[PDB]
Amino acid sequence: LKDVNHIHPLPDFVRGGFDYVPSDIFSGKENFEQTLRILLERLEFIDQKMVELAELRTTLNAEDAILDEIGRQLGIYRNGLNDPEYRAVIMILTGNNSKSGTRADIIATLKQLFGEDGVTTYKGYNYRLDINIFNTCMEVTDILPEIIDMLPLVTHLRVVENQGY
Amino acid sequence: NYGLTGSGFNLPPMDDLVQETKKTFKSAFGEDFNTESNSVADKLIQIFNEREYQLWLLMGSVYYAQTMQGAEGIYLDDLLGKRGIYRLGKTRSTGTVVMTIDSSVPYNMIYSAATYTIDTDYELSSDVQVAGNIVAQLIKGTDVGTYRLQIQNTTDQSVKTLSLNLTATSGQPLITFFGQIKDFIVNNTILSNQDRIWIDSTEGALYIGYDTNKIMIGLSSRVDFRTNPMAGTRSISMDVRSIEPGYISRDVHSVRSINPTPGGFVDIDNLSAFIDGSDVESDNEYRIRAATSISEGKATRPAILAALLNKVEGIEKVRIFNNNTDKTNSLGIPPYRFMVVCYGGGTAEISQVLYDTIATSNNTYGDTFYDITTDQVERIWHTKAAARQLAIRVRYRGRPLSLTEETAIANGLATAVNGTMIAGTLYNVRLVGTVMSSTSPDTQVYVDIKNKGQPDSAYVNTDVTASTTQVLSLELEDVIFSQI
Amino acid sequence: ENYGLTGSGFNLPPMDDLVQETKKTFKSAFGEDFNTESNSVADKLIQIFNEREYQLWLLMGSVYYAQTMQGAEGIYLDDLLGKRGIYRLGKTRSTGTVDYELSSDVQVDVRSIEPGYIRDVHSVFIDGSDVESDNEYRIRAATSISEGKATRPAILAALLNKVEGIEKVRIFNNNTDKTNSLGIPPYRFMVVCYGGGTAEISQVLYDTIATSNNTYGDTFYDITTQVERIWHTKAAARQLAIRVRYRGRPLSLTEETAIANGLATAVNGTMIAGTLYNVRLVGTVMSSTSPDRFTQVYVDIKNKGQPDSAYVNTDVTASTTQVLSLELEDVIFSQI
Amino acid sequence: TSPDTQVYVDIKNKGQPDSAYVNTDVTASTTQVLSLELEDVIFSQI
Amino acid sequence: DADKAVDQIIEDSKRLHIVVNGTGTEQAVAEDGSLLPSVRKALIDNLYFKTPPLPWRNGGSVNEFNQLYSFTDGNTTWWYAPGATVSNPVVMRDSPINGKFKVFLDKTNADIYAPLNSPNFVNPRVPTPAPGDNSQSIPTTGWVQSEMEGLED
Amino acid sequence: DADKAVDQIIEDSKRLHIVVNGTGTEQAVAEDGSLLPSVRKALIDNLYFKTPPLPWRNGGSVNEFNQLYSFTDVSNTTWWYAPGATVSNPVVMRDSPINDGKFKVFLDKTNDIYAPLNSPNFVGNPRVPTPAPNSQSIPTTGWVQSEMEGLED
Amino acid sequence: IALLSSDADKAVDQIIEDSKRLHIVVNGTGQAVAEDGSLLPSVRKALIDNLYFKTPPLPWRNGVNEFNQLYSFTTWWYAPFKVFLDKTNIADIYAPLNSPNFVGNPRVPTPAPGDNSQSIPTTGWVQSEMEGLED
Repeated sequence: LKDVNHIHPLPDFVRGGFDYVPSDIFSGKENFEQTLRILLERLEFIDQKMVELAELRTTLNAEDAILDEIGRQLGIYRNGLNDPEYRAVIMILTGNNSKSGTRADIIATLKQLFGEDGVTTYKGYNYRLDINIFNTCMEVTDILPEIIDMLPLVTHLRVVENQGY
Repeated sequence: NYGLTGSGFNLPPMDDLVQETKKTFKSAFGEDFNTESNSVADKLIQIFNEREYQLWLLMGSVYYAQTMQGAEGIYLDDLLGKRGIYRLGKTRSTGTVVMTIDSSVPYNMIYSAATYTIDTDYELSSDVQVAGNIVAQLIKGTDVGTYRLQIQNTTDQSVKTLSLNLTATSGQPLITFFGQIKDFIVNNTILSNQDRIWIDSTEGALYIGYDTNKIMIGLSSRVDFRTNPMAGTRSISMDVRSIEPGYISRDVHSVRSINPTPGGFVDIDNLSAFIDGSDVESDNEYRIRAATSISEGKATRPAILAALLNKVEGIEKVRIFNNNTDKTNSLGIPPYRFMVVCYGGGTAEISQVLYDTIATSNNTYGDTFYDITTDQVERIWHTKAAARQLAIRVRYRGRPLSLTEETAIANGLATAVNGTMIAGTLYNVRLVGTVMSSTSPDTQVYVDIKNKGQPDSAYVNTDVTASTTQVLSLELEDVIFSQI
Repeated sequence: ENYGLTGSGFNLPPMDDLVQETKKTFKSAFGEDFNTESNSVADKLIQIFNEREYQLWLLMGSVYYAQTMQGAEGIYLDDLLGKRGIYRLGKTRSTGTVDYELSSDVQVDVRSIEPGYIRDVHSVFIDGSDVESDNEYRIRAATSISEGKATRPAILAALLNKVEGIEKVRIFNNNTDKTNSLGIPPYRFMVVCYGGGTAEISQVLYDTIATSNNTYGDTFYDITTQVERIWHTKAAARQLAIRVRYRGRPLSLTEETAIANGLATAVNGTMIAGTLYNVRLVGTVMSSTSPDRFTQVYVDIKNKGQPDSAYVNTDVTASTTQVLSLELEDVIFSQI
Repeated sequence: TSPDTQVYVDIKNKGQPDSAYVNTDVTASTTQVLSLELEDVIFSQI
Repeated sequence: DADKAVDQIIEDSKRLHIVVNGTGTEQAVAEDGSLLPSVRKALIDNLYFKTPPLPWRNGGSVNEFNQLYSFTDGNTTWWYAPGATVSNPVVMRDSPINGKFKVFLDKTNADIYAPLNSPNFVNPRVPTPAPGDNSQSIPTTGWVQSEMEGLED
Repeated sequence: DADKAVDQIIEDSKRLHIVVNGTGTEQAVAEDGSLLPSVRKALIDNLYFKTPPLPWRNGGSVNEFNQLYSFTDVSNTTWWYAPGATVSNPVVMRDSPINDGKFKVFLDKTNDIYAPLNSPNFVGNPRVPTPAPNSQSIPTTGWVQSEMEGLED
Repeated sequence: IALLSSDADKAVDQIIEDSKRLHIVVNGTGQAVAEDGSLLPSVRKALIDNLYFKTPPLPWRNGVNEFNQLYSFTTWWYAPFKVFLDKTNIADIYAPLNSPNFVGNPRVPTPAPGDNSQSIPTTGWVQSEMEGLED
């Protein structure tokens, strides 16, 4: 019924405070109101930017100019990656820390990179595993090094990518 | 003082800000400036001041958003997202139910999955066939003629048949007929089943999958079994899930109805608490799950060993073998496939547990298989150990043991049922110790062991070892005593 | 719009500007003919409110800077790395061998009684370790921790946290049908470590590898739960020597220590069977001290004991079972 | 840049042919001063 | 593809914004070579005003694009300033004869445009004629120098 | 199936584009079949269509508020319009508007096409009588050459 | 892929308000507010506030209290005296700024010495200019 995240722009900030004019003594004088409005409306701008200072620092929306700072703390350097996929690698490596490389587990990680039906996985008798891609939205060669990391120590892997079925 | 300090972020009250700004105004226009109550400057400054209180509070809230404590909502995910843990969404309750069916319902009839609802919010998990899902049976009173009995072996896959005649409808002949049926069933499945079937001679009825108080507790696993004259009342086990995801819970004996009543229906009830569904995951249990992730082990030999023993309604014993060098090795195994041996774990329920295996580890060897949907569907393999019963003879010198005093000794040899697959060695010295332990203290004692059915010449003292896929077994009635 | 977080950084408006547009907009509501010059009553009022408002911008900038890695100091440093799930150490105690007390009962080891810094010489032990300072605290944060298993990062993470005395580790993989260039048998992988025990790492490895003993190495040690064995290797086996030549203003004596110790970190941090790049070594010297102190720089590398003629400037690597190491009594400074 | 094999720098006066690239340091004239424009930087992979 | 459709949308949006708002002394630029007038133009462009003339005042500031102000010296003329708004006011100076102010038209007013016969001007300009023209067209100051240049050499 | 939305967006953009840039007049067609007017069509209302006003009559009626009518007195010519004129309420015609306050006179805006006395910026080919071979008069191209023509020698 | 639309809305909404203002102005009743805060009257309102003269002219007497009542003499007159309806054209006496043909004695202010621009030179400026090269 209520949002748990209380960090939001204050609703109707301006009309508040004006509500504290005692008994409409000054209201309708058009000389005191403008003086008060001019000062209060400055806080509006500062109040608004208080959110982006917290909202924009999250990894989901962080821009490349500062996303590097988030990656730097985790040891994931930009190298030659671009912004749209640099976000992906950060997620992939971080998610690897609570993984076991099971068949059900592997499907889950690939799920975040190719939608619901964009990926499928065949399995083979002698350590063979196969990955199929149908709806890639980013160039895969630069993402490939991580795709190896979350697999068992002895996996034998093939990678094939195509658009659609 | 109240801003950023060496010990975190603080909060200023309103009055301190009011006094500070009033002092600033005083300095602006000398000590004579009025700033209390009646001043227009007072009404402007006080109104102006309260707003920055909100700004300070919001700023203080922002700072803690990036700390182990204070994170909430969306910001909480980023903090724990660094450690690869994500909230769980809407979930659907899962569980199993049983229902008794009239004697007349044919075996081959199959219930349509999409034409029934257990109760206001439960439906069949999938299609269900009566055959192969019998869990308990009750036979009583009204049943002369010729009867056929069928059963699928739980280790092999060969159907077995038995032929009998019910020359009498009561008395010792009926008792003997029931005993013959009991012997027929116990020779297959698992020995634990025999503990849960008996005959109430006082009423001349046979109970399958009940307790001494006449409560249906079910057999050790779903099976198939038939009688050409379809007598008594049969019970089956179904799998049930909720219609829409959310929060819902049911107790051990809650489910009580089905909206579209199928012909021949008798009753329906629960056996154990359902895995209740949940709403959107909250912060508290999110932190709790993040805290207890240490024990979450998978895809390792100790992990797979532990998981099986704690996720199956049975699985008394388990053992694994490895062959990973270019060849089939002595034991018949493909070059790069694991081997898993279990006891009393069923087929489908245990198969689902095997999804903890390391990805790309082929495993998949054994005598029995099953298919599981991931989406794609894949097949897994395993085997069930073939029990081998022993015959034990005890000889001693001393006072004659009295009837009902041999019960302690007989049950004392229950340790013989605790041998492990392959690596099971009796160590007859251990048996001598046990037989001399489960009794009052106090001359001579010996133990002889042989396979069932062999002549008396087969008795020996050397220890016995289980085969590759065999496991030791023993029955109470297969113990004898001799005085010397 | 040019104020606050902007992706390229954080921008803070100075005191003067905020007054400028405040007066401008304030003037817009009453026309040009409105006194706002110095010492005017209206101007005096404006200054008071803007100064109170200005602190808000300064506070925001401090909060952002306080939470960045570069600006982390004191307690604020603890919070930032605390977000990663690790915390600084405390008063640590010495360990000895048969003020002090026995660590456990003995029959046919040694633990210090005092809580911290500390009777520590041969034939009369780990000394010091009072408080774990920020510099090494930053270093200790370089590691990673996870609960995963059966994957390459998982193996590395577990070993560095459980195996006592472990200092470095690397893993080589041969996931193919035929033996690799390193002779690894097909469908097997090798683990090489430096330091640590032998019958303990095997225990740790067993709990974290998949249920398929694909290990291979020089030495083995059997374990049971059924019995199997685990393989591994040990490398050690190298110490280096360095000389540096430069032109300009001599570096006294203190700077050489600052230069010398700084180099030891970069060389030491190299991976097992890694490679050293002459360019990287030069870069460290340009960064371990203030720029604008040299016009030319060269570095020469040779193994200990080798003749002076053996100095070379080309990049150097190490074999599979070799680990690069550097120490003092090295780093010969000179002016060209 | 973020940390991390080989790097070289070549400098020449504007308009000269590519043969003018060198590594020796340059010195300003009596009344000349160095200058550089952002668009006058190129990169090559090796 | 679709990006170009979106580009069309956004350019159309900014054009429409300027056209609806405009500035009185402003006209928008269509995608083709033609230019689009603003509403503040079209209103005053054809003819429209607020009837009651208001007196001129040296200390006054105008903020309305469609009102007439009666200047006087009793030579009375009515003036307006299209580029006047509340957001961009204009100051009534000592006299309007000196920017954004324009005088209301009369068949007497005419009376500021150069008559065909012997008019006196106060920095007129004309296109530069081609060199060597001997006609009665009017030369420019540069044209004179451009031709005197050949003379010197 | 977002291709379906992208489709409709694609031609909605084109409809909007033609509406904004509908030359002087374009009639964009919506999916409902109704007809949307270009901006410049919507601007006819202010444009006050001064085609040659329909000659004044007695009898008949005026249907368009902004249309002008031509009338001549016994002596002058004037153009008249009845702002109250509307469909379903046409203004009945009359002998003369001078006592028909339904009607009101109209003037001409274009002075625009004439050079102001102050720093006009001429275009094309201005000409003046060749001044006397001087002082303050504007010289001609030939006048200058003729003046210099004797000097080269 | 086409999620650049995250910028399209800031224009789509804006054109919505612009269309709204268009509608109120064109189809209003005897106003509209721009982003600058200034007012735009609707046509059915603009038709009311504009200058209307009293249609019946009065005989002249050279006597004087209204700027909106006409007077007749012999031509129509009004007091802002200024005539209102004479019978002479304007295009016949006032030179168009494009391709004019002046007659008589046109004059301009003499430019500064040495100007090389598009301004107009004067006969007494060029004649002065000639002597410099003569020397």
